[PDB]
Amino acid sequence: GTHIVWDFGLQSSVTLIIPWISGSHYRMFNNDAKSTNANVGYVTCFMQT
Amino acid sequence: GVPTYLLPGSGQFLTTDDHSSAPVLPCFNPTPEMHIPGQVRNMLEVVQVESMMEINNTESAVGMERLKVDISALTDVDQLLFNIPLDIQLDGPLRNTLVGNISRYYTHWSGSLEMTFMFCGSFMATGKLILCYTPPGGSCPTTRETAMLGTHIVWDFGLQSSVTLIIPWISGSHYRMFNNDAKSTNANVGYVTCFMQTNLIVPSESSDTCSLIGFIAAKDDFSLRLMRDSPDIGQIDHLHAAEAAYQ
Amino acid sequence: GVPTYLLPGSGQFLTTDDHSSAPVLPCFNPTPEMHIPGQVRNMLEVVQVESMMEINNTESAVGMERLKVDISALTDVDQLLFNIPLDIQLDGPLRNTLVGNISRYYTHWSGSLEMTFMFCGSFMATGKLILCYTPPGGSCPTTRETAMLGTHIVWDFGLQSSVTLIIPWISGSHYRMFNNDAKSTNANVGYVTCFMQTNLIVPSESSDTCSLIGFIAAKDDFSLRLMRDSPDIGQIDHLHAAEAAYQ
Amino acid sequence: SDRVLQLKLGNSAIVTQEAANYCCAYGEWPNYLPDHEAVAIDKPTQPETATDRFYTLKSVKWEAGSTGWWWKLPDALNNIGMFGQNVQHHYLYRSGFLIHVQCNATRFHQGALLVVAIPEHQRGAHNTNTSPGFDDIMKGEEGGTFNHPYVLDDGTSLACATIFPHQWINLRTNNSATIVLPWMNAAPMDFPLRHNQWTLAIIPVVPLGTRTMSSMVPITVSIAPMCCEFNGLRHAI
Amino acid sequence: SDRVLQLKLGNSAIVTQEAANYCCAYGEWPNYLPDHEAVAIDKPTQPETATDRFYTLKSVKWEAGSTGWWWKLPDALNNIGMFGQNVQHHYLYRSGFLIHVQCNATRFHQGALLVVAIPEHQRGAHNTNTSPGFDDIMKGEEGGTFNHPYVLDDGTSLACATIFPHQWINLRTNNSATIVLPWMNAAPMDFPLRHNQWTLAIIPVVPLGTRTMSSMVPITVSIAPMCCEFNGLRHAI
Amino acid sequence: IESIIKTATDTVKSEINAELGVVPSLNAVETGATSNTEPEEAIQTRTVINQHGVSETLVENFLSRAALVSKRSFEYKDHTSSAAQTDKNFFKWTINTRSFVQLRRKLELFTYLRFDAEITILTTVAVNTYMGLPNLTLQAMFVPTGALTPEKQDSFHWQSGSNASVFFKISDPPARMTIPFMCINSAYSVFYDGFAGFEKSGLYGINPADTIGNLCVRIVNEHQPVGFTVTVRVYMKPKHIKAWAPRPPRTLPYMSIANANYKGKKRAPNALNAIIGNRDSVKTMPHNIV
Amino acid sequence: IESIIKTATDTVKSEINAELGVVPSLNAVETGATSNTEPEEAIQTRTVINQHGVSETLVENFLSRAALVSKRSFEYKDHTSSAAQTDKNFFKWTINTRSFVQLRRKLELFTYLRFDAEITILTTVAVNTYMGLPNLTLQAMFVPTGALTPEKQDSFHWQSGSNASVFFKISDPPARMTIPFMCINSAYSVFYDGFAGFEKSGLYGINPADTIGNLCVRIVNEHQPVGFTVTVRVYMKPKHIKAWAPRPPRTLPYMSIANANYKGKKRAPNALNAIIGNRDSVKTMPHNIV
Amino acid sequence: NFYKDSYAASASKQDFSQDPSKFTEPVVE
Amino acid sequence: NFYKDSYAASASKQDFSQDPSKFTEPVVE
Repeated sequence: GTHIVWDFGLQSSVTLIIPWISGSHYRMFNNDAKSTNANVGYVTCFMQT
Repeated sequence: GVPTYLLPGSGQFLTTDDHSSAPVLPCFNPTPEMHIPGQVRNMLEVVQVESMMEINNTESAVGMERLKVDISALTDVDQLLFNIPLDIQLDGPLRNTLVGNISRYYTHWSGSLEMTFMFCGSFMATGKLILCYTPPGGSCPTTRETAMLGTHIVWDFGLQSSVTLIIPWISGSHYRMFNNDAKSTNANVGYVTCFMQTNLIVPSESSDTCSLIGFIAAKDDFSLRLMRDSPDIGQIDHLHAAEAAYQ
Repeated sequence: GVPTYLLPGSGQFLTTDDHSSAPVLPCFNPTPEMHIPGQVRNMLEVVQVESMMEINNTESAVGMERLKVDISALTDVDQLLFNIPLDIQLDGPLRNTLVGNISRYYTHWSGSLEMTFMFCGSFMATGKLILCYTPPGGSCPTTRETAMLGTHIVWDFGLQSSVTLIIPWISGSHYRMFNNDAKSTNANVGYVTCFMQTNLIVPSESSDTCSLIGFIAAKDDFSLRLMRDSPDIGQIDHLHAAEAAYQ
Repeated sequence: SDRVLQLKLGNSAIVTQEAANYCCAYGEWPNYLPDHEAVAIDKPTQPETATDRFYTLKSVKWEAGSTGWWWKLPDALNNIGMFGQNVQHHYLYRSGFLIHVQCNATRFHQGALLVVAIPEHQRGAHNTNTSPGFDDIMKGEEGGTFNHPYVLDDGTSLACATIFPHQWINLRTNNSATIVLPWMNAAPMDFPLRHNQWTLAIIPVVPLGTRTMSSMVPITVSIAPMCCEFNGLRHAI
Repeated sequence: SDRVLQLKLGNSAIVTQEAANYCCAYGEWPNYLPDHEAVAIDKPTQPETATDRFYTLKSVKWEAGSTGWWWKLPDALNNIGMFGQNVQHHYLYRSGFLIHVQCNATRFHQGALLVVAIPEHQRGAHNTNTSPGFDDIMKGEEGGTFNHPYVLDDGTSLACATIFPHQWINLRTNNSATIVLPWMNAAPMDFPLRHNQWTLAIIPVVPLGTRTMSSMVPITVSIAPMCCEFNGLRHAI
Repeated sequence: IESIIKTATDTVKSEINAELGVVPSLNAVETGATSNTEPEEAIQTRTVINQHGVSETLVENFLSRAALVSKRSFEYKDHTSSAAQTDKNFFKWTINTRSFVQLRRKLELFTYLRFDAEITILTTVAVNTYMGLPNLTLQAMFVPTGALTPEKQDSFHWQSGSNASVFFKISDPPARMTIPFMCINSAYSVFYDGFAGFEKSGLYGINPADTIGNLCVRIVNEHQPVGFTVTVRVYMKPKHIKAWAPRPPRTLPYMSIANANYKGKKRAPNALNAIIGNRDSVKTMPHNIV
Repeated sequence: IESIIKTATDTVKSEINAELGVVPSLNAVETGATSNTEPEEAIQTRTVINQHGVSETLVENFLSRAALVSKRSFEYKDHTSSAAQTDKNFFKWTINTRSFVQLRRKLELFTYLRFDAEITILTTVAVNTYMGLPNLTLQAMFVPTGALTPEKQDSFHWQSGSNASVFFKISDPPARMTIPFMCINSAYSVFYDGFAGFEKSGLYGINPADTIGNLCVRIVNEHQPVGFTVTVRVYMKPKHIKAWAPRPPRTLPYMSIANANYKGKKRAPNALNAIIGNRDSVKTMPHNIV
Repeated sequence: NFYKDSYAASASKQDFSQDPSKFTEPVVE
Repeated sequence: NFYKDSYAASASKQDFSQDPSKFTEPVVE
């Protein structure tokens, strides 16, 4: 999926843009987190090296 | 005089050399040219004429039974009727064709092919078939699910009793070889399979078994090169009365 | 007819002759040319690419240990680290290079060379070296006093981890020969030596032994002529399965 | 539009309502011999409406174990009408041909005919090295039957016989086939009694089959000579 | 200026802060196949953002007795993502590659990596005359290990392997290397399951060494296909 | 329409085609015409600029190959006590192209041919102990069909007052001369559906216009005390070739040079009832990838 | 930038250079680029007008050398009572460039080659007592990969209806003919990292497009009463050469013609663990002037 | 061709005119 | 070259174009 590979160093920060990838225009703040109109997805971090 | 020196290859007889030689009949006047119908100036004119495949190259198919494929009504859906080996060099259904015999005088070939299938049942016989060309890499597809994922044509029987399955030139480089290894990556063409798209439905007074005739030609992007002798003829002895030519 | 006469050299087969010969396949149409990356039109393009010297061509240096020179901290000043035999024809550190292998297909050579040395210690490792090229005539210089009187470069380690020692074309006439006499006045190039200019000073958490990798290429004033066979390959028997080509 | 066809030659005419597009052999149409290709210097007779007209041969019965039929031209016409009288009284002939082959059945019948006109069909005999004799070749009006039609009785192949000017009679589609033949010879004119130039072959590639009542299905051949010239007038042999 | 680099392909991006100037192989950049060099006549699929994106292989541990690692392309990617699905469903492929190799350590570590992309690396086996079999060549995603990296496992020389498109990861200087590979074949397209065209080799010319604490140093390979075309659509094998 | 074709035809890109009334894939085989369905009309194509030359399938290149037409070993010795059927230092050959089957099947792909024949004669010699190979002089005299062929080595027909002879040695390059297009017709009849004479007991299939003549070849030398086996091979290259009305290729083996008789092989391939070798079923694929 | 180079480059005079910020001798090997340091930038030079032509290192001149590719001695005698593996007055040869190692190592300096092959055939003969050397006629027929090779000396595949044969004698100059660029690809694959077929039991490293064909060579003569040893050598000269992607030269000895397998020599030079022969230390100079 | 007869010349391999439609489309419409 | 095929010609030894920078400077800046 959408990712960024980040090397530590002189610039100590990256930005992971989470793009607006949705069916229609808006998402709801529903209490059902697993709904198709409310779930955004997941952000995970791994060791690249 | 002119100082000359002989090169390597002097005095040899190459059978493909192109030189002028001595006329044996000086001031001979040949017969005047007459217009004769059907002049061939390039053998790719002949290769573009369709000719019958022997898809029924099986035992108990004797002579002209080999030129037609008998289809019948089926009680199961999506069934394989026949498949055609596209191996031209090895002895398959494409060898004794105009595109097959002229190409076996050559080693390399290129370009598209067209398979034509004429339905030769009654007028009352109806049906739909799917004619699938599969590019190489895997096995020959046995189910219709697997086979229709490639190049195909769906054919309804009727007033026009023939379709063309264009077999497109889908190859890595420009040419393919007529290698004896049919499974090589530079010689394998792929597979052509036919399935029932629906079924052959005939009435009670029509014959319940109908026939297809398969044709194949080459298109005008077709090409041949690297001329070799044909495997399709040979001899181990002299022909009869060939000694009488010396008597 | 034309009065001719044959010269000496008629009917010979010189293997370097340049003539036209009979085509074995008339009207053959070759495969169309495609753009392929990395075309070589002159072998002096290849000779200008740097490639690793085996300066550590010693016993107990096994395989890739031969491609690097280990330097350490020293307690005496001005010490010799390594020297490089510039004998390309005889088997030294320059033989298995791109400049070394292509030149052994030739007898005469000319032009400048460049030696590149990459320091492969830690970032915390500091040091200064002096890389001295000595023109021929005497012995190889063992002390730094003697060696620095010739062509040299003094190199500080740091953000740019490589220097180039240009070995200039300093010769009597235009070319040098790849003679088996390394000590000849028309074949000897000279010597390259390396000394500690100061010392290798590392901290306690860095590795106390650091490595150099030596590269060599040719410049664009480099030249080669008088082509000969290479000493770098040979055979006394047939290769395996070479009899199977006749079966 | 290409299924109805009327072929009017002389006092003869053939209408057909299930045709294909007709075949002109090698893209050529019959003509008379021009002056720059003429050889025989005497003035030829051109009996136009008397000989350029359809002649209908005897119908052959189309059965289950049929192998095929062949007629050699002009041998199938050398005894019929005023074409045959001009053949017997002259030494040289030159003509094209318009072959129309008729075969119809019901919409419950199946079968396919390869109707092919073969130039210079030198026949071969099977399982012997003696050449075919005069009576095995010159069958006349009745024509012959293919012994081994799968090889066209000459060691060649029926599968590649579509290189020759041909049509099909597929009973699903059409009931007639028409081939227009030009003069096909290395010679301008020819002796018609010892040389045949076109062989009309009619071959059951798909055999006749039905499950309705079994009527007789025949195959009828109507051949019209086209642009007949005749040189070398003498007595009839 | 040539040390920071961001490589954005598809939905993927790699930033690096200690780079060298990246390598374009033979001065060439990947493109699609033009019409004057095309062979296969069917319309190719160009799944642009779905396949032209970085794919990260499994990291390998960089040790004291390491000889080296190799991945063959496209064999290292024939089962990954939508590149692998387009490979399995099509007969022909054509793509370039953007290889990014990651390896970092502290400023007390030393070591040099020859990161070299070898075109048509036909391997050889040692001390035998039997050719390398299918399982010895087609290692897939995991890749292989060099048996004798001093001769590049083919009788040639590691010293002259800088004639090939390469970079170095010298831990003193940089922590990444980037090679941009074009299509490298005598053929316009190719069958991806039986032919590998680029071998990425990663070789310890100077081994890993330090005297500080011994962390695991891995080497990670991110490979982006570039300008993928696919012809010959069929089922997956 | 007649046009000049030097390379194979290009491919145009095509798109989705969903139009009523237009069925390019449906054809009528009953008309006798070959399908006109383009690859652009059956599947969706790209633009391909096709640069493949078509010059090796030219009928000139397909037929101008020097092929063997004759081959005789004959004993070169003293023949005063030999049989009546032996070749006494000479042979005659009625020239045909139907004895060796590679050239025969290739020429019989056409009904009519008009070509000039380029004849190459290759003589080789073997000692019939070994003492060396003599450089013998041979005479190949071209006797037309209608003249008298010699009956001896030293007969007086070999003086060749008007017959064209070539005198050549074994150590030379092979003797080469061009025979013109010598038919009384405008083309040779490769196949002749007819009889050669006006009586009904003629030969079928042999047009007398097609026969070039005789090729009488002797050794001009008198005999040595030892004998030799002299093999003469004749090679014909057609040139300046026009071809008409192409034919189905012969599938069965030839039986004779005089006719198109057929037996076929005993089993498939190239049998009388099975030209292609058999497989198990019509849905059996022989070379299937496993 | 691509330019035309006919001679080696000149040298410009330089002076004392003591400028901050400009370090032409410092380089970055990590980028993968070769050093750009000029001799004018490292030491102080003079002006040298360099007239040394670069035309002998052209890839055409480096590769257009006629090199041996094939060599067979075969016994020329009566072979009615010989073994099954012997050459009975003929041999076949699958054409490769990988049997003799001088041409092999030179061609394997590149990944792709596009060239026309100029083939020279040199036949020599020895008496197998001595009575003289016969002027034998040989036939070298070029059989492509896909056709049938002969199984006898007097087989009927030698008539060469379409296969290109050359007929040549021993006393002649050597037979020479040009083979074109015959690959189905745009270049030959000198190295092929792949498998030849679609099943997994193919051959590794042998692209079938690279193979030219077969070279069947017989003696046209019948046997003499004595035997002879006929040695046929084939020489290939590449011409009209384009070359791509140069490679490291092979250092270890070749083991087979079918693969790039390596053993190395037992000790240095050209051993598996030591390509260059050893010296005593890194500060030992072997050819030192005393 | 220094010979006086025109049939003595070498093979004429430059006849690139085709007409496939006399064999593939021999129909009248 | 009296032969009709263009590959029959002698060796073409006049191609003096070079580009060493595709092997010596393959970097993008």
